[PDB]
Amino acid sequence: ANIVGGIEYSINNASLCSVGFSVTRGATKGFVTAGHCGTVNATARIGGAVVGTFAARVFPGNDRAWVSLTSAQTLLPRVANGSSFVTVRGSTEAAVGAAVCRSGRTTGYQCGTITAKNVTANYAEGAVRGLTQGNACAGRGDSGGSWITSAGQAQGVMSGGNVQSNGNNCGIPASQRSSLFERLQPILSQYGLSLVTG
Amino acid sequence: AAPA
Repeated sequence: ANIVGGIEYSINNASLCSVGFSVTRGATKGFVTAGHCGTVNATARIGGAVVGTFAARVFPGNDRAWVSLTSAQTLLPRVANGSSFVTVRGSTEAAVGAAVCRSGRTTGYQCGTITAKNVTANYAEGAVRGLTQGNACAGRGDSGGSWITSAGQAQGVMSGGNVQSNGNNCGIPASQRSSLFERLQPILSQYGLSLVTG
Repeated sequence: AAPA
């Protein structure tokens, strides 16, 4: 499979999550995703084919993971936006007020702005601290997916939000949305990963 | 807020 940010993958033939970003760790290919998507050694599949396994994760507290892929996988510096792509150029952290888009297998590509940083989410499992909030909408299934500026700067991976009974927060005004992502920079230094850029 |  061609690894693109925002595409669906399954965990142990049950849950679905979305790919965050292609990364490497020395000669190992991988992708960053959300921690709550799977446990260590869970098998990830893309299109019914095994692509790799969860190598590490932290959830709750933080919400981060990376899946080490087999060498058959093709890592690409891109995030899906409909049939088009956004190229990943680096990971400069944008500030509050900055515009940001996110990509995932349920709501697709959605944009909004960063409204707050260092938010705590109190999920059933425990609190996850230090999340950034934006008001781009998102749905169940979008977890793990890319948050990126149109300029190509990778921001982080989808954690969660104030999802309504229809499964997303797209049907409530932007003013009332709270979609939270885990910052990419701490995930990259914690696991010694380097972002694939183009 | 919930995971996703």
